[PDB]
Amino acid sequence: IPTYDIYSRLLKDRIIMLGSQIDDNVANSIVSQLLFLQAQDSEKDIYLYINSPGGSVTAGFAIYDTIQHIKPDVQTICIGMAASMGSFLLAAGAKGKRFALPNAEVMIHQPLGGAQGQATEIEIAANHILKTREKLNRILSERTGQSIEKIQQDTDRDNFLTAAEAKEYGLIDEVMEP
Amino acid sequence: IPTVAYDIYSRLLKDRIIMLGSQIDDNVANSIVSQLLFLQAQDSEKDIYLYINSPGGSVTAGFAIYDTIQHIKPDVQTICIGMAASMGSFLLAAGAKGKRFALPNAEVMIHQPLGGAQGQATEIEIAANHILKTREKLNRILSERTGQSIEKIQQDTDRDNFLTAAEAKEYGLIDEVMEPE
Amino acid sequence: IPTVYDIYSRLLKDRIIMLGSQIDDNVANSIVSQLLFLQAQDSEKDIYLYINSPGGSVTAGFAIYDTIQHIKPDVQTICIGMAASMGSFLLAAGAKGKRFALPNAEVMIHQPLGGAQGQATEIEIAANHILKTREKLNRILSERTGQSIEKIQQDTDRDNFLTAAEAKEYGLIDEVMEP
Amino acid sequence: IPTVRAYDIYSRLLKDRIIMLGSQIDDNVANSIVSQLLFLQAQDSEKDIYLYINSPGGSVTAGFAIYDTIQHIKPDVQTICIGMAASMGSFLLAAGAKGKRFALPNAEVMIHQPLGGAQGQATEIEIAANHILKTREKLNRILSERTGQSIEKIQQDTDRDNFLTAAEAKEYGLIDEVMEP
Amino acid sequence: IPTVIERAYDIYSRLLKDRIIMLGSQIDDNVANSIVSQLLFLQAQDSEKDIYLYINSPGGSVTAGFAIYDTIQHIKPDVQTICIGMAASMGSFLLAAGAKGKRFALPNAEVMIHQPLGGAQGQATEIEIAANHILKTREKLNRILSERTGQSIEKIQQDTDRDNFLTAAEAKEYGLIDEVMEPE
Amino acid sequence: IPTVYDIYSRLLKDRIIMLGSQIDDNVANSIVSQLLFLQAQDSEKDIYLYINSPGGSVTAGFAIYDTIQHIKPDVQTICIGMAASMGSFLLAAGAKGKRFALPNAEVMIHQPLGGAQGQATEIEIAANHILKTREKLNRILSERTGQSIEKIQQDTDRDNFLTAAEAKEYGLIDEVMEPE
Amino acid sequence: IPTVIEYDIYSRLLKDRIIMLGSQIDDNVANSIVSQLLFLQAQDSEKDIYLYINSPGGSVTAGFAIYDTIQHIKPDVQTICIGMAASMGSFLLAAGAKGKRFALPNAEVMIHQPLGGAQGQATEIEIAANHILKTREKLNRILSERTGQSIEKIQQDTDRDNFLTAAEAKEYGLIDEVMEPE
Amino acid sequence: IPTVYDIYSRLLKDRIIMLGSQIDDNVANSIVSQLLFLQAQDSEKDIYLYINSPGGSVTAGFAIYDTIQHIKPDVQTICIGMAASMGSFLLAAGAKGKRFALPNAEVMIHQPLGGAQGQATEIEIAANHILKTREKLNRILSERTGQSIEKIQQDTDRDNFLTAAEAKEYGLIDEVMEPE
Amino acid sequence: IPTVAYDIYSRLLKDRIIMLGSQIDDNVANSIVSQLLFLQAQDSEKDIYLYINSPGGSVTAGFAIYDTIQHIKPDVQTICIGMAASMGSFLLAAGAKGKRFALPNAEVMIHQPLGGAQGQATEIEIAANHILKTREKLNRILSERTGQSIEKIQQDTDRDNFLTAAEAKEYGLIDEVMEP
Amino acid sequence: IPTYDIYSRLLKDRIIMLGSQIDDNVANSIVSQLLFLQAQDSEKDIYLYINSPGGSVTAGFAIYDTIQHIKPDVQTICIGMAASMGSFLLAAGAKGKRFALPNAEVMIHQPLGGAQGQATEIEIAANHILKTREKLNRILSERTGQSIEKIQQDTDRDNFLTAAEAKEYGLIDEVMEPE
Amino acid sequence: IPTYDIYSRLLKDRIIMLGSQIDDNVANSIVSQLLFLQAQDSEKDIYLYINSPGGSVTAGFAIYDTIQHIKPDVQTICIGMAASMGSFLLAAGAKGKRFALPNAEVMIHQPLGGAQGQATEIEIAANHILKTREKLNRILSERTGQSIEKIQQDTDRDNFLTAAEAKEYGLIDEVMEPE
Repeated sequence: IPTYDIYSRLLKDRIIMLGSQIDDNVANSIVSQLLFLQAQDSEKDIYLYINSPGGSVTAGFAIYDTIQHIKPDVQTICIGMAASMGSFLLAAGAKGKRFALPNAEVMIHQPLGGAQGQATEIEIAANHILKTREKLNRILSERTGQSIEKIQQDTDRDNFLTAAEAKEYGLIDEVMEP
Repeated sequence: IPTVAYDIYSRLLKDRIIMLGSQIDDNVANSIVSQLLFLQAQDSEKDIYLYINSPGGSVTAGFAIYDTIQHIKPDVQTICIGMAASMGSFLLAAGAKGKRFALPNAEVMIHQPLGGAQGQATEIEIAANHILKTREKLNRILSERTGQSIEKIQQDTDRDNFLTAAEAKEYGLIDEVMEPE
Repeated sequence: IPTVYDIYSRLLKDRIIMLGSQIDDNVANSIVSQLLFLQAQDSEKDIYLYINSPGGSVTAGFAIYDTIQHIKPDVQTICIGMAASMGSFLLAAGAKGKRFALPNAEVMIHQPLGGAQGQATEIEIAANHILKTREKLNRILSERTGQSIEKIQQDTDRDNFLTAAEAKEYGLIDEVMEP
Repeated sequence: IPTVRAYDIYSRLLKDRIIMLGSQIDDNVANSIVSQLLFLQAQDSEKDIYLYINSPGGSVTAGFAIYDTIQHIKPDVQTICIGMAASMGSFLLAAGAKGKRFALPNAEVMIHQPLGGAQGQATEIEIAANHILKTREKLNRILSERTGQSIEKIQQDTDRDNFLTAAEAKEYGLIDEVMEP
Repeated sequence: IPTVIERAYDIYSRLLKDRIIMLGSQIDDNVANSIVSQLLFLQAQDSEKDIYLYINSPGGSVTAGFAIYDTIQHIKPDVQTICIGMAASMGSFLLAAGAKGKRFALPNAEVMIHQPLGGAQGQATEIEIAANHILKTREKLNRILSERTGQSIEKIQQDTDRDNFLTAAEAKEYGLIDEVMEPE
Repeated sequence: IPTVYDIYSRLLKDRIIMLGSQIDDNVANSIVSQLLFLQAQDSEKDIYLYINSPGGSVTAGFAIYDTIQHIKPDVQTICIGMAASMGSFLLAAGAKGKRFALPNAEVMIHQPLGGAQGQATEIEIAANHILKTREKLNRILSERTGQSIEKIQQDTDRDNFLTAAEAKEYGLIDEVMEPE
Repeated sequence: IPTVIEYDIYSRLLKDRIIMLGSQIDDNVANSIVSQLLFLQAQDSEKDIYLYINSPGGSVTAGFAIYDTIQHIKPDVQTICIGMAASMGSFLLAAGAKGKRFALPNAEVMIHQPLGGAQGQATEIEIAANHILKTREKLNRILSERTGQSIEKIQQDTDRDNFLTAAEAKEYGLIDEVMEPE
Repeated sequence: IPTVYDIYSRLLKDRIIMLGSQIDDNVANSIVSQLLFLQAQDSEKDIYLYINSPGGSVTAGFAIYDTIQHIKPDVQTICIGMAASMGSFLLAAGAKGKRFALPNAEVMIHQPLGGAQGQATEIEIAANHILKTREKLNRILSERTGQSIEKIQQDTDRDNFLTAAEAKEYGLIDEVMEPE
Repeated sequence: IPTVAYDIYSRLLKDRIIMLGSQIDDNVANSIVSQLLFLQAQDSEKDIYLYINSPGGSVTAGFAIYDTIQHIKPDVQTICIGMAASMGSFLLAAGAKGKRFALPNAEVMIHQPLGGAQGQATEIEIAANHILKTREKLNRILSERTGQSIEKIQQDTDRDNFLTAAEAKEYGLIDEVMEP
Repeated sequence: IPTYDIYSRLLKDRIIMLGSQIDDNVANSIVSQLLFLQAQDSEKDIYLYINSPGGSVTAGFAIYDTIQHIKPDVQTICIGMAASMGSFLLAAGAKGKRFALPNAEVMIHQPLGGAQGQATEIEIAANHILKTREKLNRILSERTGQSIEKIQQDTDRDNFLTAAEAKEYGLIDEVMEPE
Repeated sequence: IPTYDIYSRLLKDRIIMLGSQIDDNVANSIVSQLLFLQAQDSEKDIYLYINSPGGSVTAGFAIYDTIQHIKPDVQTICIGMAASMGSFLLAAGAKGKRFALPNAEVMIHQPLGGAQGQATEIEIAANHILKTREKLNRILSERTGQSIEKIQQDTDRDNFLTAAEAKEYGLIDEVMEPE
């Protein structure tokens, strides 16, 4: 809120604040800031702070694919909480530049959804969310180094990790020390 | 509502007539099952008459009625008046062979089961496998009671399929269209 | 409500059935049960069906209609106040020569009402169903009034209100019950 | 509520050929009143029937169900207004046997034109507006026959809410006598 | 609620056998319908013995109250009125409607009198019609109240302009009741 | 709920009345009717009124109070669990010497509650009325407990919770009913 | 609803020692079932009781009120699953007298982990978690004893919603026989 | 939210339009206005339409579709995250050869949704209208993807989820945009 | 939403383009009429371009736009994108003859006006007469703007009548289907 | 909405847009614009466009009295609809300078209100709304040339007028034809 | 509200106002202001006023770690109330630079939460909040000098402390007396 606003002040330094649930509106803003920062400079790093409980998988992949597509490296810094799609985006930062503060929290679990209607419709919705989890686990495996079956068992239920445990798992590269 | 002391439905139950005239839930199934068991204890040989005017409802509650019909000794005649849809048409086809009826302007509708699921991907998969297996159980039995192939029933229940009384007889869901006496 | 049995059970003893509400499945179950009970009591004596109804479910009304046509006793229909939509259909369903309306009773006919939501294919199925239901209703109305099917179709396109006298002219009833 | 076999107070009055109309007029109320009228005629077509009226009015068609039944049955129906007879209630008050329409000294009688609603296309609103206009003319026509007032005066006096004392109601022709203690 | 052995009664039906009617709620058309029926029933059973109407009511519909009022005045038996707890608005009106000399209140019963309440919505003519009706309704109420209490019409008007709470003793002084029923 | 009649009608046959709810017009209408019926049955034998009430309408409670004072039979009052507000007032209304409370029963006294809305004169009328109602309640409470009016006034200024033993010393009851 | 000459339909069946459990299990339902069991034992402490079960489950403590009453009374209680016996309902199905536990051919049996909630301070959440974990262990231990399956197999088979046919329920040990048309 | 202009107006300055919400009349009004404006500034330079949409109004989508087909500049479509229903229709509406999706974007096609209530005649009119709308949608989709109408009809009978690679084989896009 | 400082609509208004992309109520009519009066004050000669994507709305609000279009000196071109239904199709037909357009997949729907009435019989009669005159006024003008007879307009508007852009030109509601 | 906003741009040309219900907030804004336009120039006319279903009578009189008080002539132009208090303000323009577009609608009726509480309070409220109606009819008579009795009978119910009928009635002076 | 706004003007003097519950939006703003002030000058002190009832633990740890990470000293000044995570952030200021006004209140207690679903899910949520409490108590022990067992005992229930008691406890360093 304070006055640019404080977030526009940080965007001038190539800092993007992801501090809410991930929906289409939030992803639209994040993607727009990433494309804008690349147009200003395709070389300088981008810093993405993440304090998010997660949200839409497709909105998160809109942010994910934009991070992977642009030329600048995107650093991810977890403050407070990165859960579900938020922890997925935390692990999506440039390798070697994924961070979490010492008391930040990281949670991974399988995606949530719903289905209602005829049996055939329920089957279509189930197949889709199973394919979405399979896509999420495959990418999570390549960016953390863990096996796919390891990701599958560790995300079957809510799995809370400290910043240090997230580094052990491969979700981040360094615990950003004071 | 009216009194005969009996209410009109208890008076008809004295004549071994059971009225199914609502959605099928656990409470309705309990009453129907209880009435079927009671009538068998009264006389295990005389026929039972099950009138059906139902838009359907719970599949498991409908199977409680189905299995009780198949288990008891008396033949259960089914008579469709107005509407037999979904589980209601399934119970209509469940009557004693040769004793399944529909009135000339009664309507019969068949379709695939309805349900819902929410939560983790694993939970949605479990619910989807269950409702898919429930549909296979319904189609297998429907195949046994109508003579149609399982693949034909699968195709005919993909969407809401409305049949007249005569079409229901052609399909094998009922045996006779009761003509005015 | 009053006790004599309640007033309706007392009239049922005289083979009188009161239809005085919207027609839904519960009402149809009671009417059908009372009709079947009266035939089992005596398959010869007439039954008297009073009708004061704004209509309701078409399938529930056909449960009553088909039961009237099936049982052996003649079913007289007497319209008091209002017989609209499925209510006027049941009024015309009484035994020919024994369908009545009181002088100030109102009879209304119109096409069926319904709804559809979802995919285009589902809307098509629902549209075909209600169109087939209307054709079935108009065909029966044609046989019981003597009017042509196209005449029934045109006269039910919108709400069509009839006096008791106009209902006799149309063929929906046979006689206006005079005092 | 009170109990007087076991009857409620209204069933006890019904044995004396007294019917209590003490609520708004809907299809359910009209069902009860009409059934009581038919019942009292079957028991005895000669003795008078006494209809007490305390009603704010209600459905016009439900009120005509009571009206036509009153006119059709053989016994005379006396109408006695207690408290209030408004709208369709005052119509039924005037429907009693001529010479046997009463109101208690502090009872109130209110007459006005019928109320309704319309929604949709212009043709649908025209149809609904036409229907309620025919209904008012039917009500005023009969009210003209039952009171001796002209149709034009009834139209003018019912354009809005018209409250009448018992004495004014007798002067107008809605009742025949003010029942004094 | 309770049942009394005899057939089977509820407590109010048992009291009705002794010609006792309990008015213990708001006055609406249903309550008035019940009271009137009990009064007519008791007169048919015996046209000479007194009827006892206990009143604990906050008031209610004025026209429903007059349905009870006119039936009291019309039947032959005397109707004694006994206020317990509260007789407010139409309730105090019906309390004053009992047979002269047979209107009572218990020592700590409360009596409240005020002008009638109502509402009006719509066009100016419609509000004028409703205003005239409730103004004439008050004059009718005040006219009868003057006749049954002995107070002048102008005094009734002034004493009912606002909520006027009276003790049982003050209600006897006012003329709303005849006697304060003391512990026998 | 259970049938023997229901359990309350069966106790009414033994002249026992159960007050186990908040006091409104319906409850008072029932209690008063039961009292009059029991007096008609026998004007000599005692009546037993069990009281487990959080209080309620003051006018409804006075309908019960005045009926108790008016009838010929003595009305014994027995507090089980809780007698608060108008309920403790009815507890103190029992026959002198025949007012009881069980050892762990609770008695609470406080000043009456109400509301007022509208013009200043209308608020003045409602305030005078509730002030006159409290003075009436405190006056009677003084006569039935022996405490002074000034003492009742301050002891009801706020919620005042009393044990069964304190209620007997205060004069609200005569005896703490010990296990027999 | 219907009335019978000689009752409502359920009271008439109760004279033949038949109890109908056809709703969710809460304290009111368990209160009624327990009362009917005690009444039938007082009528005759020897003859069998027939408990029909069509229930999606409900309160665990309410179900244990029914369970312990079954185990406590002298008569054998036969259980018949019609339609569906899920959660606490499938537990009570397995609670019938050994050899007298049945399911109709198309009846469904579902087993899963108990459900609950907790709100407040960390200690309050810890107390609630420990309690629901002991409750699950109590259910699984008893389920193991009445089916013959090992406890670890019960634990894995109840981790998620597990639907069984009548035939699979007999194979599992939850019932003894699939009741075929006589 | 952030200010640079706001982030979206700055991208519009580079001829970039953001469709990242449900499609209604207001969103279509905005997209159409931006398209006409970018053509007025320069009728030659390409326009880039990013699509992250669950779909929405069919008529609102056709307002966007017809404007794309009408203006002189080529409109490139880039699907990020999700293009479902009318959103996937607009994705296929880009200039041939310039329709893209990111590797993990999802594309969903299905038949249009609607409702109808009232008289049988009114339900018939609404059913015929939505059936005609589907036929119009399938014909255009056939022209833009190369699939037959019968194939479009069968593949949209229910929700049909496609990966970015599957969408390119289907003809909805031309290339899967790989990282630069 | 986007900024050009102008919003996207003010920038288009600078080029004499007015965007109608919502239901027609008094608020929208105020904006459109104000933009029409403003553009005439700017230049009474140059054409005005009114884009229409509207499901209809208030008839009197639409006549505020209609009469202002007919009154001002500049020609007002109407371009239907997506949907022109009810009062929206009325305003589409209200453009300068020869300059009324629709995009190829835009939809046009005509029907009779909708309304409601509640209260006394006389009040319902007043509302019925009023909406009947409004329909005749609409049909009279519609006949003049399309060349169809009023009896044909009456029968073609009895129910929802959906027209493609090409059918709308055949009917006389537009002059040209704007091709790419 | 469009960019000043479009109404402020018209306000510089002494054009005021009344296109909503008349409440205190709207009347406050209109009054402020009228006072502002007089301060800038007390001689040139002011143009008040009216598209309103009516609203508060006191809010409408705040606009009415300000129009009558300021020195510049206030022209009134009805577009779409001027109902109830809106048609009252339409008739309040400078004589000779009150207009309506050809298809604009004008509706007149009696004022609406409510009353609740004691009989005395209802009497006060009825007397007040009756005085408000006569005040409205008296002014309407002065501005239209119609008699007070004619206004009373013509406003007893909703009375809808075309633009031509409104000029005939005296509510406006000219039907503004397409120049 | 007053006009920069008053908070941006104070931010220009390196003053940050925390005067609400701590949720993600608040934490995001505080963290951004902290990073902004460090970029402005990594040496000059920062002043964090705290009047907060607490809130999200993860949101509070976002503020906590950012305070600990940046180079400038962050002074904390409690005005009114610092409860729950608010008292945690108060104790998080630079040693020697934690203050409370004389009538300010400090409250400490154990974390609050909820859990719903299967027993395993409830076990996971219980284990997580128990780890969160131990993490909070460990750091609180590190910043106050009290033992872990004492912190656990003193946070079992709501524990209200005066400003003087808070300094006694080690949560703050000085009670700021009026200058």
